[PDB]
Amino acid sequence: DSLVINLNRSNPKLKDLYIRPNIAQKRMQGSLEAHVNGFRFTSVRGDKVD
Amino acid sequence: PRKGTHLLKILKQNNTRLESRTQLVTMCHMGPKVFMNCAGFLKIDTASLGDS
Repeated sequence: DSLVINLNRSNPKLKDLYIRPNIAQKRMQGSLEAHVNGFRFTSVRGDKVD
Repeated sequence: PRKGTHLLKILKQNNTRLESRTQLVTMCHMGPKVFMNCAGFLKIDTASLGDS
């Protein structure tokens, strides 16, 4: 299902996290945000994973 | 201005955002009257706050 964009204004978040497997050729530093029905991982560039 | 600067300096030294108005009394040690006066005029955007 599609990521229900956070209409809730709080949304816990964590920062500084290397992801495995690598989205690109090498690891990508990013942050994580807990959404209403899932997590969204956003790299420093802008790669969004749900 | 004197109290505003003092409050901002305390916040910078703590290196933490004003998560709640109760912080003004706990960590900032603001007086009861000063708190009663300046409580309903300090917005704490919980939307942009995110994590505590």
